[PDB]
This record gives sequence, C-alpha cells and structure tokens, in this order.
Amino acid sequence: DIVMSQSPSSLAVSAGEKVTMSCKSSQSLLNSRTRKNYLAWYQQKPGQSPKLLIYWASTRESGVPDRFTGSGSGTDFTLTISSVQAEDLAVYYCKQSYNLYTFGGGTKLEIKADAAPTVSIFPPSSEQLTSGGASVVCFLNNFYPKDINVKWKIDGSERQNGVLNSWTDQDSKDSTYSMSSTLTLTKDEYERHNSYTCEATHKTSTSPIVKSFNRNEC
Amino acid sequence: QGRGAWLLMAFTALALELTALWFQHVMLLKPSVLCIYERVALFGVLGAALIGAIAPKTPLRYVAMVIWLYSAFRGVQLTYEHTMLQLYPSPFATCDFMVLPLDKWVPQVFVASGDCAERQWDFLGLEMPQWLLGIFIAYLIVAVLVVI
Amino acid sequence: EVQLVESGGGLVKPGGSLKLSCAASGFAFSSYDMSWVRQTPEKRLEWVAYISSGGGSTYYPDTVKGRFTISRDNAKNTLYLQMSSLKSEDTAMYYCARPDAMDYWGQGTSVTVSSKTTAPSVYPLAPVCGDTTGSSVTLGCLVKGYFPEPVTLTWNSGSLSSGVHTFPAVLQSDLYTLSSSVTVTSSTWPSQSITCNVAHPASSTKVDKKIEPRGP
Ligand SMILES: COC1=C(OC)C(=O)C(CC=C(C)C)=C(C)C1=O
Repeated sequence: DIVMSQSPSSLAVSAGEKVTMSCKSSQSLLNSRTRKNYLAWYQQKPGQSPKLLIYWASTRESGVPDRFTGSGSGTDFTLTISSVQAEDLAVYYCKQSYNLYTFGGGTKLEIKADAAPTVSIFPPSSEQLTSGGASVVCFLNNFYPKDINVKWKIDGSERQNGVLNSWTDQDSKDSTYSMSSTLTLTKDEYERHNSYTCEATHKTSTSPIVKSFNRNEC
Repeated sequence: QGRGAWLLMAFTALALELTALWFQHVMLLKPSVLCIYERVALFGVLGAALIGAIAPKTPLRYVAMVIWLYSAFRGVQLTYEHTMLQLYPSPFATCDFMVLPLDKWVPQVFVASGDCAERQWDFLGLEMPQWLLGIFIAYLIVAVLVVI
Repeated sequence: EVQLVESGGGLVKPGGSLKLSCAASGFAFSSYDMSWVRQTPEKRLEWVAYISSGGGSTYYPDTVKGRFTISRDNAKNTLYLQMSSLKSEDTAMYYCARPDAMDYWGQGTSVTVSSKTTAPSVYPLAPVCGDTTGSSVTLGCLVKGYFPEPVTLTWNSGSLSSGVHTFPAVLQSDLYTLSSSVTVTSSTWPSQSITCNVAHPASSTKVDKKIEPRGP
C-alpha cells in the first residue's frame, strides 16, 4: 500500500511556540485534475478518539484555530501549530486517502517549569483484608518533571519486592505528570510491623517528601 | 403538443447520443465509465418523445410522461455521482468495465472500455458528465415543471 | 449534535467470532458512508472496513478481507461490524467513523483476542483514619486482579470529573491492577457523598463502591 511515516516520534515545547512536525508518504498524493493532495491530519488527545484537523492538506476543519496549518504537496507534508496552548497535548496522525486509508505512526507533542509532587498514603480496605489480602498505596499527584524516586518505608526498615507504579501520561489542562505506587502484601504479612510510609525525591528539591500512617487502628 | 412537441425532442436526443458517438470513433476517446449506463438514460428519453410522438395521440401521451420522467431523473443521479466522483474521487475506486443483453445486442455503442487515465480534457471547465448532468435537468425540469 | 456510540465486545478466543454495532444518532444517517477503524496496543491506527451510504458496496484491507463484514441498518440507525476467524492480531480498540475524511469518531469498544476472563476486585480507598484535617482531601479507588483491559472507572456517575487521576493498569502475572485518585475540598467530602463506579465490559461488571470514612 502507501506507507505514511512521520518524524519525529516526540516533540517538547514551552506553551506558546511554533512546532512543525512532518508527514511523508511513499506515493505521491496529487491528482492530475485539481491540485488535491488527499492527505489528512488527525489529532488524538490522551485516551480519546482522534479528531479531524486538516483535510485535503491545506484546508482546516469547522472550529480549527488558524494556528494549526497544513502545508505540503506531493510526498511531503508538514503540520504546524503556532502558539501551543496547554490543551494541545496529543499525538498527531497523518492519513492518506488517495488509495485506501493509511496512517502515519504518530508524533507525540508533549508539553514543557517544575512543581512539587503531592503525596498521600492509603491503607488496605476492610473488605480486601477480610477477603484474604492487603495492599497499600500512595498517590503522587500533580508533579513535574517525570523523574521521581518513590521509596516505601516500614517504620524505617525498607523492603522492595512487590511495589508496582504508574505515571499518568502528562495532564492536558495543567500539563503535569502524576504517579501511583502500590505495595502489595499477603493478608497476614501486613501486620508484621506498625508504621508505614512512602517518600518522593522529585527534583524540585531533593528533600524527600514523606507521608505516613501506622497500622494498629486500621 | 402534437407529433412536433415530441418528434423535436425525439430528434434532440439523437442530437446528443450520436454527438457522443462521434467521440468514440473519431476523437477516440474510447472511455465509458458510467457513461454507457448513461447512454442508456437517453435511449430511455428517446422512447418517451418518440412515443409521445409516433401515434401521439391523447391516451398514450400519459405514458410518455412518466417514461419522459423516469430515465431523465435516472439520468441525473447517474451523471451526478459520476460528476461527484471527480470533485470527490473515493479512496477506493475500482476502474471496472463489464455488465437481457446489455453488452451483447450492440457492440459499437454498448461496449465500455474506460481504462482510467485520471485525466479528461472535456471542454470549458466542465466534464462531459458535468454537462450531461445539466442537460438531464433540462429534461427533468421540462417533463415535470414545464409539462405536468 | 452528531453522535456515535459503538459497543458490544470484550474478550474472544482465537478463531472466534463477535459482532459490534455503532449506534448512530444525530445526523442524516442513510446519506453518509461509514467506516470502522481499530487502534492496536502499539497505539497504531488501521482502517478496517468501509460501507457505502446505501449498503451497496463494502471495502476492506486485505488483512481482514474475508473475515470481516461491514453491514448497516438505517432502519435502526446502527452500523455493524461482524468479526469472524479472529486473529490475536485483531486485538485492538474499535472506532466507528464518519467520512464525507473521518469527521465524527466514536469512542471505541476494546476487543481482545487471547485464550480467561476475570471480574475485577474493587476496593474503596478511605484516607488516614486520623481525624487530622488538611484542606484538599484526596480519596481513592483501587481495582485489582482482572482480565482483560480495559476497565471504566467513573467518580460519582461521571459527575466527579474535574480533579482525578487514573493510572495505567500494570501486568503483574496476567492480571491487571489499577488505581484511582480524586482530590476535592474538605467542604465537599464526608458531608457530601463520593463514590467510585467501575465497569468491566469484557466481563459485565457494574461494581459500585461508596467511599466511607473509618469507624472501628
Ligand atoms: C467517458 O466520457 C464520456 C463521453 O466520452 C466518451 C461522452 O461522450 C459522454 C456523453 C456526451 C454527450 C455530448 C452526450 C459522457 C457523459 C461521458 O462521461
């Protein structure tokens, strides 16, 4: 078929800049009759259906801000977004519709000042326990940049086997990561100690933000 | 409304379907696409006029109406998508040919070998199917809005 | 104004079968054409089927031609994709799209192809049992030991939507496990109720968990 191939995989930019990623197709996309370049650009927000952005190659679609622009012609298309708002976190896909429908691989436009991670620890839930297991989690909301070494503490003695995380893909309104580590024990091994906590180390200052609780009551 | 107000139009449809045929064989110009399907549309229009004419009379003139209505409206929708399919060609296409004998019971006007050159210098900023679309409105908008 | 909601598909075994319907609503249905796009686990985007306005012609990539069937019924306004001989390649999210250039896209039905469904366990996460009031109280919801992806976690029937994080399920063993934070003013919690709704489609599970404080 035709092969669409975009470069680069990813772009960073500080909120309000010009970005011009590129889409190149294996086959020319021009008709003899009418300069009609039969390529579309679709933007797709994190966990959303793609949205139509530009068709034909140049022409924008109902409620596309002038800032997204489509240049290109033949085998060589380029999408250009001036004044990058925060709600422009997306992968941008090009599609050919000259002979069947093919897509590019995608270009992730992730946004670029730091902020302090906001930890909060959460004990097992009664029922989880009375159903034969015990899991302890703490969320690290609204931090930036990505890098954060979160360390669990059992009163002070620090074990690791069974501590599985996950970073949200960068927020679109506030444009900053999050995270969530889960320490997952057996029902009975949980009351081995009393005090529990977790710490960040995130580089707003490497003064490891701590948030704690202690078993007994809960 | 006699043998004239039909035999004129019955002639007027030869004054196109042969006009078209000129291209096939002189200005070769082979192609068809839906154009053969469209040739048929005017050989429907004939019937109407030629029947509204030959044995006029006052009963059969009611028949001639509907058939002078059908193959014109049919004409349009055939010339329309045919036109559309340029101002808007569809990511798929096909480029096919093929099919009472449509193909058989005539060769020189019922054969369809449009092998797709994505180009036609159909005169005056309008393609044949683009003209023919109009002329077919000029038979539909008669029939109804200038007859019944 | 114009809507599409595809649905009806979770897990299916290799060689399997299963049919999805895009419930179309809010445009001159019988006049447009319809298409069926899936998105792979790599986040890749493959076009899958295309039916013409009047069900006349259909088209398919060679990769599903034969195994897949794009019907429509403008009586009940639905589009259909009928999947057969199911390859574990077919494993993807399934969008239903509209062309004139896909201008109104659905939302997806995830479809996975593999060989063991598992209803998700849903535990509510109440904060420290200490009365220690801060200011912006965050509560959680925890979802554990399920197959397959995805789930659908909603705070208060979609009404709590502003100020919530839902972290990418992970692949310990062959069960996925996923967490959910939601911040909110201390004024708006305990007094006012806040519950976690979880929907496992690939198993039919409408587990509701109301976030309770911590009595003894
Ligand atoms: C394939 O191209 C076409 C022609 O060339 C062979 C025609 O003659 C015609 C018919 C033209 C006249 C003047 C009746 C049409 C509609 C057409 O599409």
